[PDB]
Amino acid sequence: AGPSAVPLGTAGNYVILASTGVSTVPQSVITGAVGVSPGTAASLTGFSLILSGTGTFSTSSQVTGQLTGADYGTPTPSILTTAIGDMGTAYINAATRSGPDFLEIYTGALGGTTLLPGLYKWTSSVGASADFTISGTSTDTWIFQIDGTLDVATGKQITLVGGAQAKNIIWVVAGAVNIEVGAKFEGTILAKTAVTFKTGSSLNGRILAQTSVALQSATIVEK
Repeated sequence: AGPSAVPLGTAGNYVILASTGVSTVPQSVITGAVGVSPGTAASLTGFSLILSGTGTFSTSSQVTGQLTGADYGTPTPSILTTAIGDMGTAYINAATRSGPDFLEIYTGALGGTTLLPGLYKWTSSVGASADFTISGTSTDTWIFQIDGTLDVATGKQITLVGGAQAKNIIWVVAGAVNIEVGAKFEGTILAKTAVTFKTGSSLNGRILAQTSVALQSATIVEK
């Protein structure tokens, strides 16, 4: 049940892919690859990067995985350019889905709700002032199309139930994404505007941002 999956292409090789930068207030705990392009590795800030012996990637205590930027040795820049293209394609693919199952549901106020599989569209902002739930099987899918901002209030969380998997959840969001202190989020975020995960928040998912990503001691686990 739910919409056909959104193709991520090689953007699905990254836990965080950005264009203008990724910052961290230490200590974030990120599992998966972190890439930026056309930003250079100088736009990866707060990571205390160690350049690899091949000059093609770097490492950080904050990342289990490789970091890459547009100024690393070949073939890294070409790989990143392709991934950025794939992110842009994924955003358009997700954003242009039609025939929503749910339109303006809850006026975008998701606290206390359970979200069944489907395509959702809001012309408003969307957020959660209380914990909420995503419920479906291991093969069901969700696409959440948000024209406004997306936010989760401090300390609040999304829980997956029923078998639902974060890899099968997409948020495609035009406005800023703000995940407050200690909140916990799930799914792949396709963002056009800045994405911020504030102190001690977490994501089981992926961040594919066309501008910047700002982390504050966040736990970001690739799904």
